[PDB]
Amino acid sequence: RIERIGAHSHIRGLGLDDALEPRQASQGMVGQLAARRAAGVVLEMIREGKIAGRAVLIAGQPGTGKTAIAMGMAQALGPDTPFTAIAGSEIFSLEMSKTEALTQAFRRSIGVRIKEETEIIEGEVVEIQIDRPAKVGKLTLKTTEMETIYDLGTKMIESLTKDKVQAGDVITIDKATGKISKLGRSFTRARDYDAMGSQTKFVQCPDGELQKRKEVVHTVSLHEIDVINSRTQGFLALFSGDTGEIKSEVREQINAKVAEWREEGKAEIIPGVLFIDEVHMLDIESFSFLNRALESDMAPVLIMATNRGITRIRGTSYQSPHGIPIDLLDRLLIVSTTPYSEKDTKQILRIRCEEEDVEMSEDAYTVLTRIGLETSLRYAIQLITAASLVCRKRKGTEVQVDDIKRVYSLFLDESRSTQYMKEYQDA
Amino acid sequence: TQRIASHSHVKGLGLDESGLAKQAASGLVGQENAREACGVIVELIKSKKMAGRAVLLAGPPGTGKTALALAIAQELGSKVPFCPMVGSEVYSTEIKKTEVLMENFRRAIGLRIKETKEVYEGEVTELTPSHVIIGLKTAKGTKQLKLDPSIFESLQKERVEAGDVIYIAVKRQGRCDTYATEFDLEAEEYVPLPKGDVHKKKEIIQDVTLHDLDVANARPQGGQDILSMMGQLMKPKKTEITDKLRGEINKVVNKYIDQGIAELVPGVLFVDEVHMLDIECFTYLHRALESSIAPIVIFASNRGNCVIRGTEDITSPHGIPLDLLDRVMIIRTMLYTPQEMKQIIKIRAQTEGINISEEALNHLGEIGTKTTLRYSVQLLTPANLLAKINGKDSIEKEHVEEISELFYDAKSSAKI
Amino acid sequence: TQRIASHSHVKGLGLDESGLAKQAASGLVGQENAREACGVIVELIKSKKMAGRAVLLAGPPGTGKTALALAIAQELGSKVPFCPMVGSEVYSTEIKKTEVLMENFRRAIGLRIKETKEVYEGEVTELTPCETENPMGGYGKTISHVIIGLKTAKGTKQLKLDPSIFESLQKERVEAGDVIYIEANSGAVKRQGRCDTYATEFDLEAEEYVPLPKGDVHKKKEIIQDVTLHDLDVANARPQGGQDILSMMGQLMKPKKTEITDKLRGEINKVVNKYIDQGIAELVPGVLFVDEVHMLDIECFTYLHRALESSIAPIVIFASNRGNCVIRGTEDITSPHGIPLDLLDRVMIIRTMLYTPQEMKQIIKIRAQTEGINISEEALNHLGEIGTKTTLRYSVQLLTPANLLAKINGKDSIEKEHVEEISELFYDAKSSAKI
Amino acid sequence: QRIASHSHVKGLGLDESGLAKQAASGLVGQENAREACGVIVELIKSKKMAGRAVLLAGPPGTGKTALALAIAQELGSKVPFCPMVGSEVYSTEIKKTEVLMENFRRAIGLRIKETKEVYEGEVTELTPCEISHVIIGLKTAKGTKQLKLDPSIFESLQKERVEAGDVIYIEANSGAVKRQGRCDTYATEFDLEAEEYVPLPKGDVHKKKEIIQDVTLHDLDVANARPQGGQDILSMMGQLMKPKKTEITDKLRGEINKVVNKYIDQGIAELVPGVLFVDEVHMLDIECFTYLHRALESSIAPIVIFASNRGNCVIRGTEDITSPHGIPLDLLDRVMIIRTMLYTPQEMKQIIKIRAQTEGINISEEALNHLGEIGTKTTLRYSVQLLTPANLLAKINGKDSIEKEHVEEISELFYDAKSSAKILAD
Amino acid sequence: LTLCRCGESLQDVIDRVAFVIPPVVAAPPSLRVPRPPPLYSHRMRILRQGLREHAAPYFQQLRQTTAPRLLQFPELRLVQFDSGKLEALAILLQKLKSEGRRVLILSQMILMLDILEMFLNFHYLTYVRIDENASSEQRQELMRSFNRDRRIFCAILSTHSRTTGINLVEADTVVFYDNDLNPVMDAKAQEW
Ligand SMILES: Nc1ncnc2c1ncn2[C@@H]1O[C@H](COP(=O)(O)OP(=O)(O)O)[C@@H](O)[C@H]1O
Ligand SMILES: Nc1ncnc2c1ncn2[C@@H]1O[C@H](COP(=O)(O)OP(=O)(O)O)[C@@H](O)[C@H]1O
Ligand SMILES: Nc1ncnc2c1ncn2[C@@H]1O[C@H](COP(=O)(O)OP(=O)(O)O)[C@@H](O)[C@H]1O
Ligand SMILES: Nc1ncnc2c1ncn2[C@@H]1O[C@H](COP(=O)(O)OP(=O)(O)O)[C@@H](O)[C@H]1O
Repeated sequence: RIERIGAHSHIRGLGLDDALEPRQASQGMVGQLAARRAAGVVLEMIREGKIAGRAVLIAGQPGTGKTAIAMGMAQALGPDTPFTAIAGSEIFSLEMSKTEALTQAFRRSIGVRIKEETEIIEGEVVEIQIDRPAKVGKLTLKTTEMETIYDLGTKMIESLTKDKVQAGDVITIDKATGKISKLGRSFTRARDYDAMGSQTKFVQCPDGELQKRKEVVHTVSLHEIDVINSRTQGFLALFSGDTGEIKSEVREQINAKVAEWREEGKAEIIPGVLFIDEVHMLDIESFSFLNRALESDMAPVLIMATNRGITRIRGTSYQSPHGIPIDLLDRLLIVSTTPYSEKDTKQILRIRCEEEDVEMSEDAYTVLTRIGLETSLRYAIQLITAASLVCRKRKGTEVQVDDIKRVYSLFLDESRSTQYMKEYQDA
Repeated sequence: TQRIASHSHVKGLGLDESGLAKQAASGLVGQENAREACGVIVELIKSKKMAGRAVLLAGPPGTGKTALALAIAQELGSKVPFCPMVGSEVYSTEIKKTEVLMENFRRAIGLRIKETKEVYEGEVTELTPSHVIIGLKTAKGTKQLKLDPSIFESLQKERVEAGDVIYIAVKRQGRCDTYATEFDLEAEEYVPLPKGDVHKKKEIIQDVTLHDLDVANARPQGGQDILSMMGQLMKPKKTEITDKLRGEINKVVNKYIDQGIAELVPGVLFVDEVHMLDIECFTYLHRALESSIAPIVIFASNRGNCVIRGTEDITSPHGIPLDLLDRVMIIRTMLYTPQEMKQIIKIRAQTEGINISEEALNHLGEIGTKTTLRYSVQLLTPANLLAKINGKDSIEKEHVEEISELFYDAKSSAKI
Repeated sequence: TQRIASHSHVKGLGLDESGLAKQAASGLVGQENAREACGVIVELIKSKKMAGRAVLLAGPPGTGKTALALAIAQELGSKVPFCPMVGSEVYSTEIKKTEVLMENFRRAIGLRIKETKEVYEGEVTELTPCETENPMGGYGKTISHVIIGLKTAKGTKQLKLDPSIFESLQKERVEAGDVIYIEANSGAVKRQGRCDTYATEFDLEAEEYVPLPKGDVHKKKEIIQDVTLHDLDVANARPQGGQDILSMMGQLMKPKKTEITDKLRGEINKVVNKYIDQGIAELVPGVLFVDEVHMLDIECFTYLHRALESSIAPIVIFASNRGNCVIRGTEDITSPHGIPLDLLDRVMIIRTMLYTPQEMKQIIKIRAQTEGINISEEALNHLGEIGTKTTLRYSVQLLTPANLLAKINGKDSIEKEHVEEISELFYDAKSSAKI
Repeated sequence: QRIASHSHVKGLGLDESGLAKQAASGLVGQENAREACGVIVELIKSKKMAGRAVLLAGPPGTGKTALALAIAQELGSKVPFCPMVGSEVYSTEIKKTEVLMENFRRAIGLRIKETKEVYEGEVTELTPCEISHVIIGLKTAKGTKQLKLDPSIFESLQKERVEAGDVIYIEANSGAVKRQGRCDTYATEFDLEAEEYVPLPKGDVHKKKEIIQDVTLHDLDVANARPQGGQDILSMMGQLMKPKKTEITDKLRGEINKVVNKYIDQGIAELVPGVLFVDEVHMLDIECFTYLHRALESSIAPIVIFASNRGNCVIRGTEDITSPHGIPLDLLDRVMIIRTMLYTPQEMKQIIKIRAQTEGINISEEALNHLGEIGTKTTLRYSVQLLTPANLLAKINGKDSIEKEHVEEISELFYDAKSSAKILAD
Repeated sequence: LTLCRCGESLQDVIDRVAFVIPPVVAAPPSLRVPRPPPLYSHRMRILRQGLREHAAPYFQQLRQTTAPRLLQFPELRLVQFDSGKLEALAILLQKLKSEGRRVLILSQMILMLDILEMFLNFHYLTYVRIDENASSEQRQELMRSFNRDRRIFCAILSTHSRTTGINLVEADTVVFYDNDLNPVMDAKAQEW
């Protein structure tokens, strides 16, 4: 519950209507109807997943809400669909090539819902009488509507001895493997032992004696390749990034078995999204790889964001729009974000204030909207926070003009920093 | 259903009996000379006589060189391996670059080997022990096998009532014998008694590539000696040596071949984005193509006359040096006309599952010939979604117009 | 050993109750607006309401940016963690730059985890009161309870524990006369060792005899452990327990610091939230002071202005000393403070003016005081004058050598002659430029 | 013998008075550089100085490497001589500075004087008594006795699969090994056991001899850079990086130096400083020259001979700084520079004749003149290279010696750098 | 602490690792072995000493040795999914067991009997198979074991034997999995 509000916490989805009509202000967003409708339609395409290898480029001036609309789409997509957010400079690893990192990122945003039929027996253990030789045992499971006694085997008795199960424990035994899983207790333990005090759990299902076809959908991403590349996979799946596995017999074989599962009804493919923020940091080799990697059937939807116009492509000398080669730039379609006006700026500032739980006068809102239209929006939020803190220190109830104007001089913007920078501190 | 891809519409070259390139067939359209050259190339591949040859599918962007190579692969068939590669793939941080290209050349080649495996299955009746005289029982009969100690099982593998299946080089405890009536609740699950004979030999025609054997003999993981387990305990790697690469492997493969044990299956290696490879890659490819054991390689370049990477001083056509560019045949693909653009747009819409009206198709073809064909191809799906939202089953001109208004092409974005 | 560091006089921002700035601000002098901004941002930190916020301590060299940084750090107190980092440390040959930055961000975040355990200890006097066989079945011999006579230094208290634990008692060598470590819920017995009262001087053995427990038998030990999120990341990264990890050759290379985002985020964050909302731990976000931020590559800034966008990112205090300079890793891309113009928009710039000659004199005097050497009025005036001429940091470095020269010359206080001689024996770079 | 490029150089060619003869010991001319070489070789033989540097500077093909090999030969195999190349410093698993320090350490050698004795004995007489005391029998071709050993030797022996009738070597201080069979294993007619047998050893049952093993400090460092084996720490598999990344100097090299000094004071060890010949010095980076001009100043640095072929050029790693000999002025100073002069046509012909005599090729008078002319035309190395195929063709054509026709034909067949560049303009 | 190692909500890590293991090594051979016709005693002794030293720490056991996978057997689910008849049979048997009625499964092919055996094992339904291989007395013994034994749920018959030995019925529920439409077979089959 203790998680602080970040720069994109004010947004909590992409405000859209039944007909995908964008709204002025909803779900923490304001203005920018065109790019928001583009986000809505690409999100509909993602949730459809019928087509693979689609790319979208979010372009615009800084502070136009590129990362904002990206996080909004991520939120609107909701759980059950992977959304791999990554920065352009994260692919540069000292233990795995750029192409390998891109393959990892692509396969990481693809999920397979594996269906598994289970048969679990549950109930209340009324009698767990076990005859230890130092071989024979019987279990008396009880439910709210029926009871049954089961003769326990040697291995089952040993498993029960492993996980201590006293009378009155709510357990869920899997008839397939016999794994002992304790859920709780139905009553106290004799009220006499001067220890082991806990709370009592609710009774089990009436038909819990034998659940026939308990369906559990195990969801896992296509990053499962780490499970095969090495005999010990947890080390690679948890921390180790040195996963330069062999592409042959791993990628192709896993894809083939995933197709077999999809055809045989075991699992279903759920393509996610790969959001590369500041994609301009990718080397030209990474762009050349994305050009081809984006053509596979397992290719997720590649959302990218650029904050530049004509700029040199990293790893070469010639320039291209958005710092992306002409090929990949032409392949994808671009979503331009128009700057926000004064009203939109004021509304965004008000939404941020509401998020931060801070209140300020109308004149404060006006002067702060002015300052934000002049300097920037993020700087306006910084001033919101600073003025709220100055007001709290001042013992006031709401932020007045005298606090925003004070924190404006206390904290400087880059435009004024460079102005006072004429002291030639260093070069 | 299977999700659509970028090149899932191409099914093959679609040539006539004499190789005549039809206007449109097998998903492809246009590029008659290119598709005829590709027919000749697949004939070469099927010949399985020449080795080390290569071809360059150099052409302007959007001509379909990649889709063309994928159609070539489809036409060739799944038997002959077709290894796709990106120029950036060679750049690795654990294996040498030229060695990456070498292992790619190797994996590109296929090998179909035949082997007879003796399998021992049945419920274990006796497990008395170095050599272990195990007893397997099946519906046919019982046999006391004089198995070797190397197969002695470490895990539970109960002495009795355990169903085991062994083959000569690991054992698999299938499941517990069908004693479900002995106990009412037991952790172990049961399977029926195997009906097949204990000792059975089955011939499996397995298809593998030469690089599989290469990397396997490089760092084997079989055997039972402790030194082996300690060696393969952690950090697998690459960079097989040339002496083991050639020599022993080629000799054993030729042995299997001339003895009827295996059958060589030459494949293809599609090195895409060759225009951005370093000069070292080209210098190694020089000798690679000049080898009696190198497979066919299909290159797909997109750049024109540009500076070769790794030198940043000298320029050459197609970003490939002249000495190499001459070693590979050139396939010149031309740009599609607005008519061909509209035709391929309609083909993709049919494959992609989208219904488009005549006016909508015309507007899409116009937007394509104006900005880019692939741009309209990308706009196809958004228009279908807009139609669905608006309740229209088929796309109309207004839908594609609104889509284009929402999404700006690369050219328009650059104009801004 | 006091081991006076370069600048240890700073003890805090020294702001008045009203939040304004004063001269004697707990060691640090001058820099009114800068110290007020430091107070505002430290109040922000204490609020623990905002995350991913960065501040830039831009200012010419010698303005004491690191000084005020350590001041605000001390003001925060040892309670919240403070991870100092320099731009050069990001360049690692084994782990990528962005992952080092993320590890530093994690270190900057603290987490106090409490743990209360009810345990019983004392000299055991085992005895099983015979009880009639299970009344539900037939007859025979059973045990319904097992009484353990735990004897502690304060007294004795018999515990009628559950009989099922008898297996644990027999498992370990729990004989009458030894100290056992009982657990309330688990019940597992862990023998500490025999009582020292029986440790005869003639018995040769160690680690087997332990003193009697002091206090009541029932002890509710409350312990708190403060570990940063990076500590938990590292702990959950590497394995432990068998699995042939004892190998030397193929395992001694412990520097596998490479980390993935799935483990870093996700499960760890969820378990932290579970411990927080359940009452087992309390999150404590700290601060990440990054001096020489201009030394980072553009591949580092492009990841910084994305990590700062996360809700979990802590407060970062950048301190750039250079001016308009080309960004590292870029082709003649000049930007203010050597930082891309895109990141400067996300940081609050706290400008620091140059110290007034009077402030120079105050700094020299307080540094001399901290060093513990008396300086005459004339010597202090000469030190202030030379600190006005050249860089101020040169004067403070002339105190200890001048002090030693004075002590060796037979005098206690630093006379003007001593500083005059040291200025000719040692000089600054501005004068050394005369090649 | 597989005559090499510097085989005829079997010495430096200095007389008793120290002057360099006009032509002797395989060398011809170059009296000044030969005198400098004969002075620095005496400097090295003095064994008193440390870290002194030398630079054999001069145009290409002047014999600087020949002079280095002559110095090495004159010094003799009793002192270490490490032939080193600049490109070798660019290691992938060890830093350049560390490779340079390892070469410096290799350039220092010490002789270990030790008198070891053995206690070979018969296993058939194995009769322990008490595990606390054991006795072994001795039966050689010259005598028979018995010995008494500490039970530790009996443990180390039974560790090996000893059998009756085997020859076992027992050292007086530590160690033991088995030799199977003493003319009794093949007698019983039992088949082989994957090992070869050996008859009983001759000589006395107890032997003693003086031992002198030439070991260098780098060997000690490498041996101390590992756990030495023994217990579970003995784990060793393929790919083991025996040349580990680096080894600290204060706590590892310092201890080696201390123990060496101790054993020298005790008279057990004798130090013999060697020479470090670093060829193609211009290939080293500036960050290597800066550490080299400082490491050779230590009290333990040996004599280092340098050789810079190319003249003034840009220093490696700088791209802007240019210094003579491709070496910075910092390292250039403090290094005695020995200038090598070019050879005269008569000296070239004499060197060609010496090469022909050494390699076994026989050349005629006119043939020698033509070969010397072809050499002075472009370079002596071209004539040295053409000398062999000339005699090869002569043998093919049935001629024992080389004539004008054969030399002219082989010169027209192949081409030199000058000739190649002349025709390369096409 | 405990982690999920994946995106699933909650599940045993062992189950996670056991579910997804598609690939097996393509062609793993044994290790290379130098073959010098003479083997010097020194190297062989050193190698034997090393093997003995490595075998001494056996207390670890390498946790099953983590041996590679080389078989990749087919999933048991495919037995049912491969045929809708078996899915309908699963539904019917689940219904009948929820009702408590035994089942008498009738099939014609012995291979189909093995298929039904694997299917019931997938459903954990205890069964007793009576086929032609078992002699008349063995068939009667199997029928007697099925009768009066409420722990046995299903009974599988071949429908091609005489079956004149069966005497008593338990739950009066029969399932004709296969239909033969043969002249004499079906007649006497349905009759008995
Ligand atoms: N539509 C919007 N609604 C609310 N805040 C916005 C919006 N657009 C931009 N911002 C704010 O501007 C700052 C930077 O803009 P951002 O959302 O990152 O877009 P961009 O990626 O173009 O900078 C952020 O702090 C963000 O909160
Ligand atoms: N001959 C063709 N027939 C049908 N469609 C084509 C043809 N050539 C190209 N395409 C289409 O053009 C799109 C891009 O072609 P592509 O293979 O990427 O060209 P390139 O290889 O030059 O990048 C593909 O999605 C495919 O639909
Ligand atoms: N206001 C001040 N009062 C006392 N000492 C100061 C003050 N400002 C700077 N100093 C001194 O300056 C020295 C270093 O300052 P520092 O924080 O490193 O600035 P910069 O990093 O810009 O050089 C410290 O040793 C400290 O003693
Ligand atoms: N003084 C000499 N007398 C005889 N032969 C010489 C003499 N100097 C050089 N040579 C020969 O000339 C060749 C030059 O080789 P080298 O010493 O490598 O030249 P550089 O001076 O470039 O090192 C050597 O092979 C050597 O045999």
